[PDB]
Amino acid sequence: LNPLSPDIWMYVLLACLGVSCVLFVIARFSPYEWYNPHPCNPDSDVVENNFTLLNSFWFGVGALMQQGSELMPKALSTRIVGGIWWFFTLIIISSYTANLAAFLTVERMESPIDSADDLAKQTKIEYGAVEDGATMTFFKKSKISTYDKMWAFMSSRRQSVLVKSNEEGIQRVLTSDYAFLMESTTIEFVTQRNCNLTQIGGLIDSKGYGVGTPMGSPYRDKITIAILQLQEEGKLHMMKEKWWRGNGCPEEESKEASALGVQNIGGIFIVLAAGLVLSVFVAVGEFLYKSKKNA
Amino acid sequence: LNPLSPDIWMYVLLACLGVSCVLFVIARFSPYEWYNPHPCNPDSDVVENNFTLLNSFWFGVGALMQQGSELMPKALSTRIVGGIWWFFTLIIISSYTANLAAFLTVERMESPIDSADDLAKQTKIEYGAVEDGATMTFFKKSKISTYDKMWA
Amino acid sequence: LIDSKGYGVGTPMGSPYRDKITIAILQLQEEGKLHMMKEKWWRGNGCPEEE
Amino acid sequence: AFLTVERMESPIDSADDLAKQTKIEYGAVEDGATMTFFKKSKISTYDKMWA
Ligand SMILES: *[C@@H]1O[C@H](CO)[C@@H](O[C@@H]2O[C@H](CO)[C@@H](O[C@@H]3O[C@H](CO)[C@@H](O)[C@H](O[C@@H]4O[C@H](CO)[C@@H](O)[C@H](O)[C@@H]4O)[C@@H]3O)[C@H](O)[C@H]2NC(C)=O)[C@H](O)[C@H]1NC(C)=O
Ligand SMILES: *[C@@H]1O[C@H](CO)[C@@H](O[C@@H]2O[C@H](CO)[C@@H](O)[C@H](O)[C@H]2NC(C)=O)[C@H](O)[C@H]1NC(C)=O
Ligand SMILES: O=S1(=O)NCN(C2CC2)c2ccc(F)cc21
Ligand SMILES: O=S1(=O)NCN(C2CC2)c2ccc(F)cc21
Ligand code: NA
Repeated sequence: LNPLSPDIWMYVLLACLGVSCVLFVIARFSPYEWYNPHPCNPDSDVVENNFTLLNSFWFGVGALMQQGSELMPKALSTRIVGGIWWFFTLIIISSYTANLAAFLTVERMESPIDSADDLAKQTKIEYGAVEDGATMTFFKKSKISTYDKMWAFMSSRRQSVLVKSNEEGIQRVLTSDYAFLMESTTIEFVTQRNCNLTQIGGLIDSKGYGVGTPMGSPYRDKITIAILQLQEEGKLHMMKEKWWRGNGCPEEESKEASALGVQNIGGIFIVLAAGLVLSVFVAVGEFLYKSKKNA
Repeated sequence: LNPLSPDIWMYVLLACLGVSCVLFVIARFSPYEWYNPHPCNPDSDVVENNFTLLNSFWFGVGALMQQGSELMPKALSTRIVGGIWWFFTLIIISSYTANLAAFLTVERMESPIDSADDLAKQTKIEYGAVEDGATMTFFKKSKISTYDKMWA
Repeated sequence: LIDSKGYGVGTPMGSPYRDKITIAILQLQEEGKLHMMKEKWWRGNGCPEEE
Repeated sequence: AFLTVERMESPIDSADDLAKQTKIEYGAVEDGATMTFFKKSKISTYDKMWA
């Protein structure tokens, strides 16, 4: 159902209903649509419009599914309606074929969550942090309204949402539906070498690792100049590029289309049987209408 | 056969033998489908169907290949089966064509390696060099960004 | 971010104030003052970018 | 084809995608620390931008 928006799925079906009603109207007072339904004998004065209310939906649906009814409109004005409804039908079906081939070769997979604000509402996706860590510390002392709601869940749930160590929580994202809160540059080491983990959102906190010196030392100042030497020359950046980068995993190259199984089309077998059961109820429905008419 | 899984090819063929055998039930059961074959002669007792057991197979097959047939059911409950089976068939064809246009637009878009940079990225391809040769000597002293990664 | 710089409160070389301000800025960080201050000043209008 | 090209393409989202497409005009402050960084840069994606 994806490659057409459900706006179009409704506007098609109203257009199938609307033109089928105009087919009923034009057929009546068009005199050339009143033919001779008795062809084997010349001039028996019987007259019939075969474009009834039932068959006009049968012409619109039979044309929408590209197969055509047995009606084949006959004068000029039901012919213009039928033909312009025909050229409507190709442009739809040749769009739905065209647009579906776009989805089957350019796959844009998008996550249900895109920031921590999306985690505030999705209770189906659970939170997670290391027990008694600085990440857990930040939400407990927080004041921002998102993080309060994010803490109030994680406070009022434990052993299902709170991990003991981050290596255990890596398994919990990997196994369960679990969104894990941890440090930033720990993630880019994990993400780079585990290519079905991703980093959604951005930096929540903003802190830094610093060279530890004892309380009062001359080595605090000289290292501070020396740290800015590696960064402005660029040596500080290239060390990051060699210790966090790993395999790389370029699955951005689109693979073969992974031939459609029951997880992909799927719902047509449901709507087929949904048409099968509904027709039997009408089959016993109009059977009582005839037995009452016969009685 | 490649753009669909073979489970689908079994299930479509079972839907052909299913929906045709359901419409044959509804054609004998619904009163409207029992019609007079002679508007040329307004008779009685010649009231018949055209949907036999072989004909109902022929409608499901003939609608499967998007060309229709010569049957075109008249009764409303038979027309509900004719409505959904047609919407069933456009989804199969326009997922056949779109997926067959996907195997042929991926395989044509891809290319074998023709540079070291295309060899730099794809870590599936195992490299190779002489242990202690001038080749791996060059990748020590190389300052090209595409080559120290190969040296990495 | 390509580069990674940082705005620092300027002190003359060897002031005793250089260390208190480092203890002063790092206090406001732990009670989240600056981020609300950043959101007080960079936020602006609605700016319909929802889009 | 119009719907498999337009879906396949994407706007720029990195400097490397900005490095290649010479249709997009760049921009920097004349005598700023930004263009100062692209002088001293040893990254292959940036001296080309400096080029
Ligand atoms: C494509 O992406 C999918 C995301 O929807 C992902 O689906 C997850 O699949 C994993 C397993 O493949 C599910 O995680 C566990 O499933 C195993 C199955 O044994 C269980 O460990 C566990 O279920 C329960 O846990 C008990 C032991 O852990 C077990 O004894 C119980 O009987 C019970 O089964 C987890 O459920 C995970 O739920 C899926 N995520 C979802 C549904 O969101 C796919 O793996 C991924 N495909 C590939 C190829 O990567
Ligand atoms: C991606 O996650 C999967 C879990 O589905 C990890 O295990 C792989 O599972 C798939 C499906 O059975 C198979 O390809 C192999 O069993 C596993 N693939 C391997 C070991 O490469 C997998 O380790 C994860 N891969 C990455 C790159 O993160
Ligand atoms: O703890 S710091 O040394 N000073 C406080 N912060 C600030 C967000 C301003 C940051 C931000 C990023 C860092 F890497 C370090 C620090
Ligand atoms: O001038 S610093 O205190 N040290 C140098 N850098 C680097 C992280 C490399 C940064 C980066 C962001 C800052 F806010 C401060 C600094
Ligand atoms: Na046709």
